[PDB]
Amino acid sequence: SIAVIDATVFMGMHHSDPEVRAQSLGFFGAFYSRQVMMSFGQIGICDAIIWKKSRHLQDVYYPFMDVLHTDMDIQRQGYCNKVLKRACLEPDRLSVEKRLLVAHVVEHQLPFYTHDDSLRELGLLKPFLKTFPASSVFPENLQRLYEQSMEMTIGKEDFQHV
Amino acid sequence: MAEASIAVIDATVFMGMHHSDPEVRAQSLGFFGAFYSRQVMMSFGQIGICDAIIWKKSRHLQDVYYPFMDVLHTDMDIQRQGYCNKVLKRACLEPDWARLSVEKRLLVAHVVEHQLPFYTHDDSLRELGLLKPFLKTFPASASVFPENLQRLYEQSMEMTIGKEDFQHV
Repeated sequence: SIAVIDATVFMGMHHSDPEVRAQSLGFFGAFYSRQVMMSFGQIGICDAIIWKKSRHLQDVYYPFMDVLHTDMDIQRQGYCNKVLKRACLEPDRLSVEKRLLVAHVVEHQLPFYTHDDSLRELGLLKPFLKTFPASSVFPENLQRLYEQSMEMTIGKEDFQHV
Repeated sequence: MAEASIAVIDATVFMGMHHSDPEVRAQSLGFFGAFYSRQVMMSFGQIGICDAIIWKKSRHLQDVYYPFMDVLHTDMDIQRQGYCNKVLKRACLEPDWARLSVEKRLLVAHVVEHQLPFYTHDDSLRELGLLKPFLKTFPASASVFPENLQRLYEQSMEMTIGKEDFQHV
């Protein structure tokens, strides 16, 4: 079953917390040769965070994000009807994107990776939450791009206000 | 400045700026020319659809395209947000949108719930009776950007978008 990630995993590669960054980088080192799913919404959240940064920071960061999405088999899709119906029957607290994301993970019983504390606490998600696998983690040129992009820093405040 | 009737666009309007059809392209450019200094709303999902389309293009085409998109999103006040709980509930209850994707259902629910002016090239949306009271005529068709962004746009025009690019995504 294909692994699901959200924007906190993707942007976590640039987190100011070294442990969060190590976890995100460990996931991508282990899954770069494999398949991963991100929703359209999770992709937009990433951009909405980045487009508020300086022109210089966007310029050094996006080449890394772009080559990663191109060279890695990241499956970018929307939610299906069954998932929408499940989200509306949920009782809650959580934004709409998060409810759809939870619905998608549960409906398809997919392994799920996330740094989002508001999702890691959810009993409904704990049978699908996976432990993050455990430096130089990409093919070399992507690694060069990542290094240049590390000027860009991501923190918990980025996700609160997007 | 915040507007009560903020204009809502979708990916077909944004990507329409690079449509292979010159007519569609002139209309989309006409839109961004008219709204460059105003508020416009795009959902996280519509933003993701634009990227999903582009990341299937060649490395070279992405590289000449994205500088235009990123500078536009930076310098224009495009309001990037998710949907609210009332919009989700409406998208589930609407029993006659089973033919549309989840994202389309949410987007139409957003427009209808908040009664917003909606711009789209998506024929599957323009026939929805509930949507017709909110569909807007595109401003007069189009150089519409400041000089630097204009140059980025012309470099980006090596990248062409097709009607079919919105089918696969």
